[PDB]
Amino acid sequence: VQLQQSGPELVKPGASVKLSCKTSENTFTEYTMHWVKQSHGKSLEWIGGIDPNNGGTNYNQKFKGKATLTVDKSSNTAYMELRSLTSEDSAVYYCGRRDYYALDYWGQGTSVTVASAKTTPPSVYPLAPGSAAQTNSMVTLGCLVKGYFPEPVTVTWNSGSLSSGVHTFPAVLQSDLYTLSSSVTVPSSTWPSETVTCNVAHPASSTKVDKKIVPR
Amino acid sequence: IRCIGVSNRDFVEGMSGGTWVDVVLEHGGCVTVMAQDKPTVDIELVTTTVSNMAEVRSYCYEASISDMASDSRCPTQGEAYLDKQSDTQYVCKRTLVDRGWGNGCGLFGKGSLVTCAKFACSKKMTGKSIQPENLEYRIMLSVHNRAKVEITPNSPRAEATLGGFGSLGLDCEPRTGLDFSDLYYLTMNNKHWLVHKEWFHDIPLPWHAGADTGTPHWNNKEALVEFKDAHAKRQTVVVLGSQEGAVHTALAGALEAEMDGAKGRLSSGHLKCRLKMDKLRLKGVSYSLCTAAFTFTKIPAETLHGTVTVEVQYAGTDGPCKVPAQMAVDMQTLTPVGRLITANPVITESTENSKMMLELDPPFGDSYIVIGVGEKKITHHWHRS
Amino acid sequence: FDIVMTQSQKFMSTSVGDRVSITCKASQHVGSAVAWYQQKPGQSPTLLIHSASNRYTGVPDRFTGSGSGTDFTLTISNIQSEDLADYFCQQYNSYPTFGGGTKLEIKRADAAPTVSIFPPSSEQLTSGGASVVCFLNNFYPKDINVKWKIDGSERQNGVLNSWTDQDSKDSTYSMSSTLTLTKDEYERHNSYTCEATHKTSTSPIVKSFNR
Repeated sequence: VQLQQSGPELVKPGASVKLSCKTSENTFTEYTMHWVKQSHGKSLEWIGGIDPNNGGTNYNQKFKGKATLTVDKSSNTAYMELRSLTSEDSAVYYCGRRDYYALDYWGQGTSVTVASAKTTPPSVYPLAPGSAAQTNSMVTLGCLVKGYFPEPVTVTWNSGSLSSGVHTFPAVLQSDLYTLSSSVTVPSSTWPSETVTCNVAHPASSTKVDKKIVPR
Repeated sequence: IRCIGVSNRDFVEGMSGGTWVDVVLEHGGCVTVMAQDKPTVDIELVTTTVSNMAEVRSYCYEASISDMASDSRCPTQGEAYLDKQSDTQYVCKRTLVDRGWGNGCGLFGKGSLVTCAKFACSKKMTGKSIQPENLEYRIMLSVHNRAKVEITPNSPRAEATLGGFGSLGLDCEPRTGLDFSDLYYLTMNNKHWLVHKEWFHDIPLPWHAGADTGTPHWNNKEALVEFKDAHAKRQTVVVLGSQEGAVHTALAGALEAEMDGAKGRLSSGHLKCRLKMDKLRLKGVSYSLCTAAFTFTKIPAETLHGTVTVEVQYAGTDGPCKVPAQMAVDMQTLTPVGRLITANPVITESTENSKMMLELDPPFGDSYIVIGVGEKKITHHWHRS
Repeated sequence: FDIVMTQSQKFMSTSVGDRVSITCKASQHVGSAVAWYQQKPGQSPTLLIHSASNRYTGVPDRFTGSGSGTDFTLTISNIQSEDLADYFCQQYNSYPTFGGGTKLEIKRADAAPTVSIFPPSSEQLTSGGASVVCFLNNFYPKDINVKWKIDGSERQNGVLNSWTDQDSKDSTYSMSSTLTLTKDEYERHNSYTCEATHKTSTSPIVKSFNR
């Protein structure tokens, strides 16, 4: 990933938003930057492109007026500005770079949520086994991310150290509140006899939180 | 005998003693100009030439295609340009092409493209002009032997000598005579033509001005060069093949011309002349009159101009002698009425039975032609109109 | 104009070591200006094949592109677990257009769910909230029924179910259930249970806890 995109956005319907993408760790200005919308139903869609030299744009007719691509040469930072947004503008916006062929390199994308609703931070709860552990040769711990808005949230385990038997379930909206959980599988010898921490982050509401799993 | 079977003739008369006649002269004709106590004379304008014909133009009818390029740009990248664009030996064609991630461009749109090629000429045909300075008239003068002269507008004075008849002087040129102000001498391969100026100036082929020297500079080179179907960076160039037949079909009419060699002959004339024949001397009015007899070896036939040709045969050692030949209505006796076209005729072969032709101009109505004198003389009746 | 790229297969199934051939049909002639894209769930798309049959760097020869004119086929041989993703086509002859997408599902053995149940955290009850969580990790097939029992009696309301995508290793399905209740309502009972019925067992796999 030679492309760093901006974080997610929450935008009130009507408002405009400017997304960013950055590149280039060497002097090679002969490439192009393009933008791709991924709406739900995982359907891809080309929005437009731009040469970071002369600034030559090129928009998809569908996005004429809606999108405006601008480039910052020296910083190697491409920008895409949307305007007068609706709920059908709410989607994942990827940025891509062409060096030789088609879409050669993709960013992780910027989740754009266009809605008139307050940004709510997630409640985080540890999930240890309950009454009578009944210790098998293995054990499973959980991390509960409840009642937040909006998506996305990132959940890892022990800052990434644990990343084998790990499952992050898709979020489920309920009464304008997203909620998800995450399971992790580890050997019984190393729990509770060790430290297991889940890392929850919610960029939309500026949030880092790490609850550890504890029996009691 | 001259002007015997020639169609376009003109038996124009003359003054006796005063040596000035109006002599129009056409290509492939005759002007039987008789005179006084001088031999009758035939002036015929046979040739009309033109040397030093300067080239006005040259059209290429078979072209050769040489080294070619193709400069292309991406959209929003400006216009393209090749090395030999300003090069006058090159023909070029700019266009806009589909550009995208397929060809080798980051952006989609219409990118610039310019294609050039070097022009050569395999076969060209040439149009040359006709100046009155060029023109030159070769003219024949016969006793009605025959000397030939040449009048160049730069030297309109000539003098021919004919046997024991002395000499004929000649002075002509009517400024711009049959003036070819228009009319081009168009030589193709090796076949020639006389075409009209306008038709020549409007020919759908490449062309340059004068001669050559160091590579001409054809204009309208895209008459034989077609730029076909671009791609992104490659647009094709094609020559149209030889165009000899295409010209042949268009030139099925134009008054063809012949030449030899580099001097071009044209079938046209007109030339006003004023000649002098003081140094003309019959031959010998010292010949003695023919004493023997004759014979109508050919029956006295009429010309188309009204004169009569008559053929005799002389049985006598006497020759060279003067032929007694006249016409009469009286017949008794015995003055002449009409005139001789073949004035003061003479048998010159010595022995033996020597033939001779004569042309005479009979009076209107009945008359009798007389060949010989007194006893054993020939007579023949003849009516006129 | 715009150029429709059509993939008739919304979904497509296979097992490990088999071969699959996804078909992309361009409505108009695009020559060899076609690319393919793999996108694993959660990750961003990646270039696989370009030029219509030439594969991109890193890509194993298991992935073979082909086709010209209007029809292009992406063929994956010796399919592995990690191959599960969405596969997209894309013409770049004219204005870029993508295919609808084709999800590659993997089929395998039938496996039992690893059920795990946890009471509401002490931190949560302090806020009047109480959610009981029931995990069911790595079963097969996907279809699975889970029933919440509080003191014997079923509870159909206050439950949230979420299924993960098919895993990149075992290619199984881990699903999650979450019975959300008030601290008051929660404390009025003692037993708590989740009943997981599945094809791998005639009797429901049952996990519980008390107070």
